Amino acid sequence: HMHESRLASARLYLCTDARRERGDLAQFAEAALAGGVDIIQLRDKGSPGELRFGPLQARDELAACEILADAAHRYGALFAVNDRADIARAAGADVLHLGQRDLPVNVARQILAPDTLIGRSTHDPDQVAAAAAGDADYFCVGPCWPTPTAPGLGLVRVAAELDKPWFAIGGINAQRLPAVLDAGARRIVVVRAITSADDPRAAAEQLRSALTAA
Amino acid sequence: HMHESRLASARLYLCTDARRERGDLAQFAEAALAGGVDIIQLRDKGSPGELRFGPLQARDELAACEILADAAHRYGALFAVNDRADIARAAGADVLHLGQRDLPVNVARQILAPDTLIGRSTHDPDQVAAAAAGDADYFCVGPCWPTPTAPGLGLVRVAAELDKPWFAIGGINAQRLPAVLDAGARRIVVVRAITSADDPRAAAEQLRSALTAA
Repeated sequence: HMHESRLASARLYLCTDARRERGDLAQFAEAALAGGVDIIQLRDKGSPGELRFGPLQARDELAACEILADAAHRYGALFAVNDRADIARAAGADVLHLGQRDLPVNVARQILAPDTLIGRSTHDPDQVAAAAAGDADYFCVGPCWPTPTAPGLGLVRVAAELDKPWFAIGGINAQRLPAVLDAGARRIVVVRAITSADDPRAAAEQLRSALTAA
Repeated sequence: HMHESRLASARLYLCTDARRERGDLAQFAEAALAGGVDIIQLRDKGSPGELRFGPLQARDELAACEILADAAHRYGALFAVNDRADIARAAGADVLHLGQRDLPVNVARQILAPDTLIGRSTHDPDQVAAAAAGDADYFCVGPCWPTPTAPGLGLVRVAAELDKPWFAIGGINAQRLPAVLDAGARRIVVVRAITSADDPRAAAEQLRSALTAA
């Protein structure tokens, strides 16, 4: 109900790992949410923590979800969980984000409370089309910039010219944001731009200032 | 309904990774099930595949579940999925196995079809007690033998002297089985004993012969 409304206006999306190697998850989320983050997603896959201790177990993941879910709600933000529909339901997440290789949307809709929102990752023009017409509540478009693991801004353009909310994602930061807005994107998902900042709050405020400034 | 009955008599339990680096999952499961395996569980965590390609994504996991679920059912065996209640429901698994650090049982019982069975891993006398008295349909006891990641046979003994089915687990093979039976165990979960055998079928038949021979 209210989630669609909050999502509809969200412009700054953040994905963060559990930060198990730093132990400052709670404080880090405070800083970032106080900085303007509208939606925050727990996505530990490929994190330094996963590299040092291995994949996140459910118990620990639930613990991190409660921290993130509580902070998000105290700031009027949305809390999203990646791939696991069982964790999402146990944690009462506002959003379940499903990439192309994660659980099938229709399967997730069977487990999740009816009001939970679903997001999808898209990487080519066909997925973008399928997402815009699909069941999804929102979708991401990218990676805009290459990573050791890339559609580029051309796909952002395809999304801009087709009303479901969609976000631009992939190596986005302050310096590259002008190009992202140029390609027609009005919402963005960021990671390292805030995740590895010396001052998450400031980093976030800076990004949100440029965002609303369009 | 029928699952409790099949579980009640099961003596040979097998845990196998998706075998992504070998691509012989289907044939491997055939051999093992034709060899007497009563229950087969997909548990990819810490596998060579996870080390080379990373954690198993949901889509791929579901693909492996369908292979294993079909083979198990063709042989009258049970098919179990580890930790993910969402994957279990999507795959129609007969069993969801939950270790101590995985999803909470009560959470899983909310997602799973009512007839799905739940198993639990136990590692000390208190967990064994909690499992024997708990909601669980069965539980495992171990690791009996150390691994680079150990309760030993002393815990198997605690389980034997208290009726819920329980399995002995942890570095079990042909040579060590006599000790396991000595400690009072009547059911076992094996991994490498069959998983890395040159002839899974024969390896399995051999283990089941000693098992029933008690």
